[PDB]
Amino acid sequence: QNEENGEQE
Amino acid sequence: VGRLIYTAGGYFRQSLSYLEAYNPSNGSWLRLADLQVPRSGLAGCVVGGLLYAVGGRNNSPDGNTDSSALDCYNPMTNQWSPCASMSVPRNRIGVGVIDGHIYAVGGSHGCIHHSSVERYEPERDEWHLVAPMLTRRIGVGVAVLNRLLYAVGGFDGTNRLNSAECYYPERNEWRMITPMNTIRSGAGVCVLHNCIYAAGGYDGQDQLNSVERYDVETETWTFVAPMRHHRSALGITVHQGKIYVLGGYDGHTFLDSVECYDPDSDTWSEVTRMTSGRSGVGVAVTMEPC
Repeated sequence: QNEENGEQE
Repeated sequence: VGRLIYTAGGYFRQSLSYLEAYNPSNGSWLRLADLQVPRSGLAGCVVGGLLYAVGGRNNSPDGNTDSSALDCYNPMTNQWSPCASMSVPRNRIGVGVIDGHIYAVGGSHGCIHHSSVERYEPERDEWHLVAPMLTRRIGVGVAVLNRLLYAVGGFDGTNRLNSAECYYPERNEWRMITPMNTIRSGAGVCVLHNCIYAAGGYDGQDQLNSVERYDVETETWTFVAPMRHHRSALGITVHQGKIYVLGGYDGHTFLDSVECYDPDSDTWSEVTRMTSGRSGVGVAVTMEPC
């Protein structure tokens, strides 16, 4: 999870 | 042009095509025509009564596609129309408007982080590249004050940034300004009176609730009251002398929370909830539709 925008990864 | 706060796109589980408009006079939300292609990490702005959705990425069940799209929404017809595409895809873009022209700043394409900047002429439906920033920046905050464009914070691929820079159109030239007191990528950046605010964002370790503002005259940044919620990739706009922050991600939840900052009292209040929580929206203010 990208901690800046919450998107997956 | 100023009556509704429009929020376009965003992300929750996947990129969204929602276009919804909030009416601060009566507390009402309207669902409007969906974007033709879902996107998050896009920016919104308004020129000559039209709403523009710029850049972003469609983070979808069937792939991730960075967007070079410029799409125009007409509140009078409640319809989206494609406009001329940028030179390059720009996810987590920042946008500002100077004298009727839209500036698109930084953003990412695949593993590349842009320092490039381009400017759109609505009358001519044409983009042209201008001087690039001094620094590569994605998740960059942008605002315009006194016909100067500011690029604030961001992520250069390696480090989140507290640095900021200012573009002088008559010289096609960028210059460093005083860095913020806090490293922020994905902050909300906006202008209220003589001050550039940077609210929230991500410092590399936590989503932030802190808010600082730059006085262009003193060249200093000063913290003001923090937001009630920590949030990054929030949407931000100004309406009737107040700042509104919309959604974002707090390290736990995709926020539906909308907060309003009153500079007179130096306080934040909760004003409404979006119809569903989401991050990475584009936001702007213009006339009510039909």
